[PDB]
Amino acid sequence: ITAKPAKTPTSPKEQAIGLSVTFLSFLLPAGWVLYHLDNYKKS
Amino acid sequence: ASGGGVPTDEEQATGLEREVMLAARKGQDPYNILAPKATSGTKEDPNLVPSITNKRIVGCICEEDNSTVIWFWLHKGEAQRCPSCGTHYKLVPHQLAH
Amino acid sequence: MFINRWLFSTNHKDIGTLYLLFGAWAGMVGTALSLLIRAELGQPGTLLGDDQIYNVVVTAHAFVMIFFMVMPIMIGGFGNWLVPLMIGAPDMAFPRMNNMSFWLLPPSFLLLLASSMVEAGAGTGWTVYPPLAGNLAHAGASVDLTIFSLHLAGVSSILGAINFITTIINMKPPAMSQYQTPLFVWSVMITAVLLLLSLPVLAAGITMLLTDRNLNTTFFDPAGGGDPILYQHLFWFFGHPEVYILILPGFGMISHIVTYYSGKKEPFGYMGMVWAMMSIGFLGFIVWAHHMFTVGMDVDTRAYFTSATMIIAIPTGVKVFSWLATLHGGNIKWSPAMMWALGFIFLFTVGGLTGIVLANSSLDIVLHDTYYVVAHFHYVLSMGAVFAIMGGFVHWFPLFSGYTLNDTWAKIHFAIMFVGVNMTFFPQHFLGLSGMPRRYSDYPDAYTMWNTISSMGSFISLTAVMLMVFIIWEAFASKREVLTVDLTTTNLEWLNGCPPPYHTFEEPTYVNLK
Amino acid sequence: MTHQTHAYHMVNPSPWPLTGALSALLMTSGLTMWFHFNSMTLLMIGLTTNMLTMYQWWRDVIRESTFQGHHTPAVQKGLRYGMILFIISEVLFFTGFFWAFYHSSLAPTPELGGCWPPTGIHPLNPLEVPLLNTSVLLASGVSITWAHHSLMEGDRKHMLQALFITITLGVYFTLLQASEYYEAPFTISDGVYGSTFFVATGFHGLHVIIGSTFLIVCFFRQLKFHFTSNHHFGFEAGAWYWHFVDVVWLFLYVSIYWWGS
Amino acid sequence: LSRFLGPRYRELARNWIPTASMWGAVGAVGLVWATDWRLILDWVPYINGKF
Amino acid sequence: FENRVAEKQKLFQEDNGLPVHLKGGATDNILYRVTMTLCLGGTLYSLYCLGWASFP
Amino acid sequence: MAYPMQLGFQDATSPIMEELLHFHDHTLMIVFLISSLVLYIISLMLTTKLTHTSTMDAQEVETIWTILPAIILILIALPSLRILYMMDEINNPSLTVKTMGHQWYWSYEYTDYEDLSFDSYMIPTSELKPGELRLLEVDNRVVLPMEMTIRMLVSSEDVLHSWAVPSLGLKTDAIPGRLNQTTLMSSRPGLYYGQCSEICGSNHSFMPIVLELVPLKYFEKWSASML
Amino acid sequence: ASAAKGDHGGTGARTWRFLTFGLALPSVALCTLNSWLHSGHRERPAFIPYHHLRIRTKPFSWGDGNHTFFHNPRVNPLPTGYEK
Amino acid sequence: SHYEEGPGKNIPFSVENKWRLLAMMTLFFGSGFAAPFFIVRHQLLKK
Amino acid sequence: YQTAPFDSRFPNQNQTRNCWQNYLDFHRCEKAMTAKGGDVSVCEWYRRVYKSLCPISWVSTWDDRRAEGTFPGKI
Ligand code: HEA
Ligand code: HEA
Ligand SMILES: [Cu+2]
Ligand SMILES: [Cu+2]
Ligand SMILES: [Cu+2]
Ligand SMILES: [Mg+2]
Ligand SMILES: [Zn+2]
Repeated sequence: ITAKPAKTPTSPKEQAIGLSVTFLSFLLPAGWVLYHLDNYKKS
Repeated sequence: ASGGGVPTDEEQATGLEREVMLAARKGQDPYNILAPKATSGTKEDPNLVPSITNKRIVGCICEEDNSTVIWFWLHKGEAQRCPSCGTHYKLVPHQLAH
Repeated sequence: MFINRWLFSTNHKDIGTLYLLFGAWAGMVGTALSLLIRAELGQPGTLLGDDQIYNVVVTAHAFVMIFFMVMPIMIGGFGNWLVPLMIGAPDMAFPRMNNMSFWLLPPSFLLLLASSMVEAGAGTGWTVYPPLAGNLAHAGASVDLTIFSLHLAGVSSILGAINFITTIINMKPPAMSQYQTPLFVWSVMITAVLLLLSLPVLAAGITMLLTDRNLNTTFFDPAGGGDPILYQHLFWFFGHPEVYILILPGFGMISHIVTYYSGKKEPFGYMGMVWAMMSIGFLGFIVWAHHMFTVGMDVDTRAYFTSATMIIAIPTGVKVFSWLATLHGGNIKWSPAMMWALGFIFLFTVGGLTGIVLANSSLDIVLHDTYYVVAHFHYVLSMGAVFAIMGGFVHWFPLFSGYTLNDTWAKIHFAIMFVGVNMTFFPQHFLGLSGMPRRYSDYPDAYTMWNTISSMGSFISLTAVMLMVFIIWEAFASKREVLTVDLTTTNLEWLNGCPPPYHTFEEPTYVNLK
Repeated sequence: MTHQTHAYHMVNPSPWPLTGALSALLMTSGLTMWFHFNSMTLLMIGLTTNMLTMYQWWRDVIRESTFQGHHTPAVQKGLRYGMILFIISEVLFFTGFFWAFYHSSLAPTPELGGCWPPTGIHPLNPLEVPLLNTSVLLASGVSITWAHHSLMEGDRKHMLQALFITITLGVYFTLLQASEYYEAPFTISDGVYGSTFFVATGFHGLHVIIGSTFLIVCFFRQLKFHFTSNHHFGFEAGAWYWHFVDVVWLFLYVSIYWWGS
Repeated sequence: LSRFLGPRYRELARNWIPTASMWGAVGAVGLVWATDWRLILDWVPYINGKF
Repeated sequence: FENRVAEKQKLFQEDNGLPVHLKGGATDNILYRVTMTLCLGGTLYSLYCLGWASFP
Repeated sequence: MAYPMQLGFQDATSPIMEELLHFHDHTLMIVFLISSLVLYIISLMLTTKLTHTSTMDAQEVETIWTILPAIILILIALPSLRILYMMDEINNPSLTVKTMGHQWYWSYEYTDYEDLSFDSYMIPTSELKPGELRLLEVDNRVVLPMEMTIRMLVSSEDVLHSWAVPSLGLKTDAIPGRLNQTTLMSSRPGLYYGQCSEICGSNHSFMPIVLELVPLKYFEKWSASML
Repeated sequence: ASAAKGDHGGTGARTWRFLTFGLALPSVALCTLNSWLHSGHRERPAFIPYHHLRIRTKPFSWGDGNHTFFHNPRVNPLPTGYEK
Repeated sequence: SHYEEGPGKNIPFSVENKWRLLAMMTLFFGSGFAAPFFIVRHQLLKK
Repeated sequence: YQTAPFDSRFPNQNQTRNCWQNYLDFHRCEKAMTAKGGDVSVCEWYRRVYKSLCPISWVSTWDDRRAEGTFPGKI
């Protein structure tokens, strides 16, 4: 399987950004809700 | 019993249905409903692959009981051969198309 | 335009894409739910609360992964995308109906989401057995919504089963026999038949459950002369075929992947392979009761079901050994997909071997309803069905998209997930032999070590499914277009380039009648 | 390319699948409202959009086949398979209900009186109306066959006459069955006997109505000369469905009405 | 009396049905409007001459 | 009776670039919009009911 | 009961549970054989530069790999079935106890002679006396005579429950309206713990089982002081 | 209880139309008469509050929530007893 | 068929700007993963 | 008497009928010895068995059913 070089290459910085963002979008919301569990369990 | 009154295909069939109906009675098969019968496949007696363009995918069942069909594009031009068994195939313009 | 293309489709490729999108998203929800499960069990005590909120979570986990991730992806996604391409068909037999199959899914998913919001949700287990699922122990709209979600999902799957069988049987080139179609196509044609015959019995069962709790019937209520066990028979009659319906398309993709990366033309023992799936599909219909060993049935019948269940190992064995034989003289290419294929072959073997153990009613008495059975099915599902999905996804992504994935990243992703799933489910064999029951939000102090290790592994898996999302982004961000593909002589799906045009096989395919 | 050279049908984008999917949502959640928050407005809307969808989806199919001629031989062979397969899934749907019945009647729980029919239940007499319903359904089996044969022989009037007789027998059964329900000395709520009886014979009842509106549709398509002596799948299907329906009644009769009572 | 029967007559009645059926609806609703018929006036959101 | 399938075949085979579910006129169009409207509204109404029932 | 960092089964308190341990060892020995065989073949296949991508004849080897698994399955099936019948065997019990699952507690009934019946509830982790097991201690243990064939009859008065005691190799679902039978036979005195093995609602994890086995003499005096 | 009978080897529409009016319909007439003759109106069954009958675990979604759908007061008692 | 063809055109979402895409993928998979968390929260805040 | 012995007609994991049968049997015998006198002979065996095997709640409810005359079994 061969392919042409990237029409719009993603430099390391660009990757580091997309990787960080991808992580945060998963970890934040869950972290928040989980962080306040006790408050919910106590109303 | 007795009587009549219902239309017939010959008289009420339309669209593509009618086209294959007529085409079929003339003995021709423009909409590939039948399985094409093989020739000797030699350089001089190639299998003639009709086409409505300038390339058509040919599938070659090399040996009768084979479970693997060998696939490839047949282009307009000189006869070409199945990669696994030679067997010549030559493109040809597709006549009836309505 | 967008509407006409995406909401009013009649294109096997676009409907198939719509599925993969639905399945991936549902896959996120199911992953989140699996994490709450291990979050709750990762330290002695209660994090969420009582077995109700906990079991509501366990139930949604099962429904989401089974009905909304695995089935949509394998059958609707790969099924619709690849089948027509592999047999040279312009599309499917019923393009419109095919679309309804897809659109029935989002609503079905809504009903399931709705069920866990109203009241206290459905903490019944994915088996939604009565009396717990009844209008007394589970009053309210929840279970009813769970039932309706299942009705739609079932209508969706048997409508599609009808489409695949018709297409696969009726739309191949005139000179091509059934013994000339590829294993994947056979794999979905057989899965389609299992769905057609098992799904209706489920709908018969849950409709009876629905009337029992809204129309005063007593199908499963002793008071009126009913029998809670009757539901078990009906459910499980579908319930078993259902798991084969879940692994069969995976068997097919594996056959394709192993053969391709071994540089072989065809898989070893093609007709043995067809025989194997057919046997598996059939025996799969006469063994339901192995899920009811501790229910109080006759020793004799209990003996029948352990034997009947065991003979399934033979055909499954010819498949495992055939894939090995396929690798034999091959020119192996250590691509991501091949890595997923090898993992599957081993892990699935272990998980199915572990299922032969449970096949024994005597031993199952002490193994039933414990974490041993949780280990069995996660091996065959988390590292069986799922590994096939990943191998197939990374292998065909270029065909579907036209762009390529970063292989190194793709390999990193395998490494992480391979560690994660094993660490998660391996310990669970012990917890089960040692007695830890299923569906508990907390456990006796002794089970603390393994449950801890287990929960840690689930976090590594989390890391892997996060990375994958990125891996897909990068592929689409860089845009390396596909140029050349190997072995197309024997792999039709690739002959029209990546991605194949909206309309493929406009002018048929020429196949000689020798 | 551009112009196709295969005998298949590439159906135009239709909004109907979306519309029917939305319909299913509305009817299911609507039933949930009726059952719980005592409301039918939602259930009403769903039933509505649903009929709308079926009417249109099937109207188009007629357009594409009769008016546009897309139903070539290959396309038809596929429709035959589809119908067979569908009828099959149905056969297995009813199988859940006979399983239920036999399960209960073959091993009667003590709360029933340890017998079958449970003490307190006064079963209907198979030799009365059940026997009538049986003969009615069976006769429509012979008359729908006569219809089919007239059609193939191009006998317009007779096909119409037979299709009409067939339809009225189907209606006659519906009414007769309706009265039986009303006069029955037991109800859905009368334990497992009533459950088992009313949902099996009930679902079948729904099927006779579904099969009758289908034959009605066929009737009108014929009045409008849609069918040719050789291409009338719409009728073949209507006919196959109608037979599935007699057969299910034969099992109901023998199992529930005769054996289990 | 048999003359009423006929191939055109079937088509003819088929044709005349909309015009005469429309009259019946018009005649019926209008007659309700003329006798000021009760129970349907229950069903009208606007024209309730009753308090 | 009639027999004018020939008139309809022509009407529906007419190359007006219209999709079959609209190829037949203006009523096709109103039916379509009515159906579409009821479905979307209904769907909206259903979401409201669920939001409403989610709460104690 | 189960101890920290346990790998296999809890120690057998009764003879069929012993019988099971041995059968499991047998079965496990085989899964180790096959699962290691497959892994070896796999690594073997992937470790050579030599190729043979042309066609290979199947069927021939196909018999070996179809007849072998068939023989192995008999080797497991036989022992399995024997133990299976051995469990549902013709024995004559000298006592009959009944247990009734309830939403979040079990109740026992010894009624051969007198109508003795009590409720067995889990001791809240808060009111446990030092040395007591966190989610396993019940307030009223089900006392029974060691070295004797007892007949247990399991049922429920509500949803489904499952009465299990691993050390004795027992597990029987509790289905309302049904009387499931099982033979208990400990060959040694002590305290034997078990838990509800069926999802039954909010406190499914908090409704344990504790068997206390003493000699007949002490059993009967206990029974009387119980009413 | 039969075995079969008069063979007419050639079956066309005339044969099926013959069976329709010469067999099918006449049977529907006989049975109709039979059922019209055996029209014995059974006196409403004695009421006894059996617990396995007149089940009610959730009021029906209609009326007073205690009346089954095709409720016939003459032959169907409420849980409490006959209607009136 | 006015349906465009080729890489990046056979999908229901735009792949022309990698960062707009980043946002979309983030909301898509993100909202899917967060849903269970907020449902549990919702159930914990009822009475 | 120790406890109800093994019963060949009830050889499997399910004893529901075992409990049921003996409960009937006893009450059927009882009614007869009553309406016959025959020196008011008594069928204790059946009661010993049914009391051992039948959970209390079943016996209770059945007795009540027999009281109000809504007992479904034929005695
Ligand atoms: C795709 C998923 C999948 C697959 C394929 C299977 C496959 C099998 N499973 Fe299943 N199983 C589950 C998923 C799956 N299962 C799930 C979801 C549950 C739990 C549901 C619930 O109750 O909630 C479950 C539960 C379950 C039970 C009941 C446990 C209980 O008490 O609750 C049983 C018992 O018979 C069982 C057995 C088996 C067997 C015999 C196979 C066989 O197919 C295995 C075949 C494979 C091999 C045998 C290995 C390969 C072959 C060889 C190498 C040949 C040589 C080997 C030998 C001679 C042994 N499974
Ligand atoms: C498809 C089946 C499936 C899968 C894959 C999994 C995956 C996971 N499940 Fe499982 N689980 C079930 C189905 C599944 N599960 C079922 C049926 C039950 C029974 C419920 C009951 O008892 O009623 C159960 C029960 C269950 C339990 C037992 C709870 C109890 O009984 O008390 C636990 C606990 O650890 C658990 C955990 C997990 C974990 C940690 C994962 C992790 O391995 C998850 C890892 C994440 C993934 C593998 C998903 C990533 C894949 C994708 C997102 C696809 C992406 C899309 C594209 C590439 C296009 N599950
Ligand atoms: Cu199974
Ligand atoms: Cu319990
Ligand atoms: Cu429990
Ligand atoms: Mg269980
Ligand atoms: Zn060749």
